Amino acid sequence: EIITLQLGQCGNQIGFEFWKQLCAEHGISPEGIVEEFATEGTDRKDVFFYQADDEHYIPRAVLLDLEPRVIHSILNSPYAKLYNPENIYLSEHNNWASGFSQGEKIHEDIFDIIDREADGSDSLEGFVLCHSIAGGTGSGLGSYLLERLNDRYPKKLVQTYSVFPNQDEMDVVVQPYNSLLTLKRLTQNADCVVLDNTALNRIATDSFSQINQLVSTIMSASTTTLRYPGYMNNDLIGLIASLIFLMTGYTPLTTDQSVASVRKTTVLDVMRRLLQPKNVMVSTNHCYIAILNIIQGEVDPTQVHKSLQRIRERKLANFIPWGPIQVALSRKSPYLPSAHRVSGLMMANHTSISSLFERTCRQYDKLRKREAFLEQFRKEDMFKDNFDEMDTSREIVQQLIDEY
Amino acid sequence: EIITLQLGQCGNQIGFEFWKQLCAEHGISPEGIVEEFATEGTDRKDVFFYQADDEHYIPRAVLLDLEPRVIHSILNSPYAKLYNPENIYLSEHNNWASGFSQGEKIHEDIFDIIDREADGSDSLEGFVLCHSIAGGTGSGLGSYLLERLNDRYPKKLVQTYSVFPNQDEMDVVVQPYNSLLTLKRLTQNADCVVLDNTALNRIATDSFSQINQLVSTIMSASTTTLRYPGYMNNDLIGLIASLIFLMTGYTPLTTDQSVASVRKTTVLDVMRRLLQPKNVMVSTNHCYIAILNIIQGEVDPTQVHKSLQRIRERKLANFIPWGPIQVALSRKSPYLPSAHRVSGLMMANHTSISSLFERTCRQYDKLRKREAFLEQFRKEDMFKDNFDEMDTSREIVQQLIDEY
Amino acid sequence: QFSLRVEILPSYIPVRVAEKILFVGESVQMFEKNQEDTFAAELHRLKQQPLFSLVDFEQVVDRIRSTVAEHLWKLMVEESDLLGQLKIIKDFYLLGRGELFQAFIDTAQHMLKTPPTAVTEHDVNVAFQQSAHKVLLDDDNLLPLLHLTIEYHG
Repeated sequence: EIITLQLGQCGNQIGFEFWKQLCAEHGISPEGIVEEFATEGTDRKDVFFYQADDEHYIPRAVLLDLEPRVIHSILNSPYAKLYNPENIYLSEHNNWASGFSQGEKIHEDIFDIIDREADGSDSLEGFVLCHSIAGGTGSGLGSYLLERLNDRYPKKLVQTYSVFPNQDEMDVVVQPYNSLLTLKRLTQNADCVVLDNTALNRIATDSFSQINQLVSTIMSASTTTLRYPGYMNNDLIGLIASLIFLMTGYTPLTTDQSVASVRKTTVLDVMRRLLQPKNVMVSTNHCYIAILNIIQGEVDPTQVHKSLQRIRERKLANFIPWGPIQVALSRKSPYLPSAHRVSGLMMANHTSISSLFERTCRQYDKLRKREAFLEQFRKEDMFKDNFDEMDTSREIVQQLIDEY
Repeated sequence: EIITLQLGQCGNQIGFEFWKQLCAEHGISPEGIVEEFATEGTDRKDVFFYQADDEHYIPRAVLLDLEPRVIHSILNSPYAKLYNPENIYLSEHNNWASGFSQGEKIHEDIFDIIDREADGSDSLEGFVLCHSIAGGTGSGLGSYLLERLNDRYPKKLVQTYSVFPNQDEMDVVVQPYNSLLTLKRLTQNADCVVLDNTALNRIATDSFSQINQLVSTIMSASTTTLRYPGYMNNDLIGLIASLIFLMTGYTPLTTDQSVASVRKTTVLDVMRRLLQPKNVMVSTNHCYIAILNIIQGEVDPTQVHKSLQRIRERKLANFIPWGPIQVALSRKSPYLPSAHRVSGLMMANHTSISSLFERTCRQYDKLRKREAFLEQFRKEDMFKDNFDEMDTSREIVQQLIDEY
Repeated sequence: QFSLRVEILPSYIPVRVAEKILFVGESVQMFEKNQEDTFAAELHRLKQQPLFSLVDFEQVVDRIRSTVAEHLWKLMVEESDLLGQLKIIKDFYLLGRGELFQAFIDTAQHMLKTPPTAVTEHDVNVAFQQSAHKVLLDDDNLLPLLHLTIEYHG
């Protein structure tokens, strides 16, 4: 089992479309009813859903937000009735310090909800977090929740889908501070999926609805095998151990109109495609640390071995000199059309990601020398006296970059 | 069997809606007739009702009041004909002393009615009292009746649903005196359910009709197993022995419009919910003395054992260091819809209740130093000479607080 | 009430079918269409076989067994309602209706702490009868069928 903590407008939407994808996959009706064709289903549902006496299924989700508008719109959707009104929380009434201050203020009810959800699962495995690191809501609230959660639950995993601000595009003027602080908290508490609007929209090209549909696709494909038990990799901890910051790529990212080119898609061509920098959805002979490829559809392990052999000989990849990939196979949901003969998802750890922080650090250093937009931060208690928090966070990020 | 003594406007209403709930549960028509579908009923009716030669059932209730208006309205309700006109009593023509003086004045007819009702039951078990402690009517009249009843019937139980005045809201200006005196009498004569408008309306939020509907729900759920015989806890004395001041909480306190969220409701989640201070309908490492949870609907004792084990390990509760809970199961009435898969009611004794009196004492001490609103009290005979009654009552309450 | 014999039972015949025979018959003697003649043809058929084949002896017994058992279950549940009767045993034997006993214990208490004599047997049957009426259980059925016993003088 698992819980999802989605914050800010970004996280709220991310959750909306993630649950849309899930209910599509598992044959769950918008109202929580189960379709007749899926009555005898074999798919495991406990992982993301828990059924109710009324036979309906409820997501293990909690909605958090500093503002009402987004969730109010969500509850006007056809999927509104599905969620649990008890879990959803809205502030009665764009800065990280303010977000953390509110988090300190509203500890009690949030952790009440989290405890209630936790006690309903026998074998909870970890946590899932969806949020954006730039905006005031996501950054600060995620920081506070991560801190108090790692404190509260020292034996549960914490996984996040953190969305990083666009850089080529000059959105949050105060983004460097929030990003740097959120990164501090991620290193200091997060167990383990980086995301950026820049490269994501780049691949989308070459509305937020479609972008986050792709993101939800990534999340669902990541959790597929856990959802669909097989032989190997039957747990999230198995995933994490096989890799341990990450980046992702998915081959069949094709529009509903781009099915006309039914290209004979082997496993070799897919696994190859997952390697190119173009497909890496995120934007010094930098090299890899780990690679995992989850493959959906018919697959012959002989083909997998041949592809691995050929790629190894062709040396299209580079590895650490000081240490000695993985190809897991799953089964598609029996419901969604198998427009793709075989499909592939890749999650990897690669040193080049360091550059991200070097940019943000460069951004942050490009402001701290002139004290820009610190007036609001001084208002909150945390930065009321000084900003030693900022210095510690910057040095922590520098240490991480040095370690990479 | 049992008798109900309801005083003051509060008690009169409380009784109205309590009997409404009872007749709804047992399939008793508003006029006292029995519905065709309930002809072969198995539910025990003697406990709260006695049938009549005309086949109608009459409650074992007595109406008392210093004023006519409330009961006159009651007798204009569709339920008017149900009650016994003989038992109902109305004064022909807001202070505790006046109430007790009248009680001394109208001893004869009240005890005539009580004796008549008592002699109609073979195995009367105790008494039930519903009243408010602030207003003049309820406080004084209940005091007098409790005194003369404990004197008259030294072998019957005396149970009360005492409503305490709101404190956050500044209603009876002379409330401290009436409350303190009623508490004196309760300690000195009452066998055994505290109630406050503040927290009750708080939970209602988060007219008197709905508040007292909830209160009647609490009373009926408390008396369920007695009404519906089973294996264990087949008597009120069994209830009292298993606990012995109290506070209460009920999980499925859901509006008629809030059934849309049909949440899969185990026994574990319910019994857990009954523990939180939020659900405790009333408003130094204070701890518990006793806990009882009555559960309605399908229940597996294995689930109960598992819930008890897990809660014990999670140590969500605190107990006295000097002494070594209880979970009883009942069956729902076969008539009212089972909108809840399993439901839970909790009655507990907890030391924190002491604070209540500390407030009222603080209130009373905040007046006795300046002799506020004593003019009316001096009028009555009881406080005609002095107010030693007040001093004794205050010291008794102080002794009780020290004992806690 | 019949029995079975082992000291005279054949050798090659297993006891399993012997038990099957003992039940299929007693279920008729106690019990006092087409399911009668057809089996007579089956038994007669075996008399023509020039070799006793146990593997076939059971295929005629078990069908006869399952038919009477199916016919007996039809009566033991549908016609003669067992559920109602079991519901009576759970209530009174296993203290299912405990609310009746707490009153009976409340009344018939002083008359049992004393050692038992020849008169206490009736001194309780009345108190138990006073009890069922005291819980407004009015049913002349199944009321006289319950008779408390007093193991006196041995």
